[PDB]
Amino acid sequence: DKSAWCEAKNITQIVGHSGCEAKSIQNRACLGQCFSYSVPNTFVHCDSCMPAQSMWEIVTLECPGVDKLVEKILHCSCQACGK
Amino acid sequence: DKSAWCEAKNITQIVGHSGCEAKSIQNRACLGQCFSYSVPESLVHCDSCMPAQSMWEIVTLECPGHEEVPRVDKLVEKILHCSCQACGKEPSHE
Ligand SMILES: *[C@@H]1O[C@H](CO)[C@@H](O)[C@H](O)[C@H]1NC(C)=O
Ligand SMILES: *[C@@H]1O[C@H](CO)[C@@H](O)[C@H](O)[C@H]1NC(C)=O
Repeated sequence: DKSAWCEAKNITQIVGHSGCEAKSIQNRACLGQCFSYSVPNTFVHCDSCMPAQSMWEIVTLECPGVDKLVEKILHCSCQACGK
Repeated sequence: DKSAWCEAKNITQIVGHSGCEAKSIQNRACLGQCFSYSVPESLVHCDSCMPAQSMWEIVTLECPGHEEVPRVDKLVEKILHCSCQACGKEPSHE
């Protein structure tokens, strides 16, 4: 047997990067191994590990002491590679 | 075990057409678990197990049915090799 796994991995991202001072925040990244298969015909399925739940959060930078929008990934799951 | 794998599996498919005699051929199907990952949208990395090399082959069926159109041709895709590749890339591989 082989199982499909998709997980939200803890990361630190650094927003940067304009003429202001960068900040580090805690986030998640999706990482996984979903099933895909391709069966031939005569004249097909793709899943990938992507955000299942996320939210937008504002991060304010000091210059040197602007706002930046960041995506907070909460959960991940195997979904159709379509969109 | 924590590795991405893409398997070209031997199959037998059956090619047919009404009023004709079916044929079985040997083909391969791709099956796998490629890595995908997403960072916070911008850098999406999507791989899937898809044909790396394929070809079109004609298969002729006999239709002992009929004197005009005693036989018929069908086009089939032969999958030769499979591999983890960037998603959305077209299956057909030549
Ligand atoms: C990962 O970070 C999240 C912050 O949302 C925290 O709740 C969780 O305890 C952490 N777990 C691990 C394994 O890093
Ligand atoms: C499976 O059939 C394919 C036909 O493309 C052939 O290349 C391969 O040698 C065969 N392998 C086995 C184990 O029968």
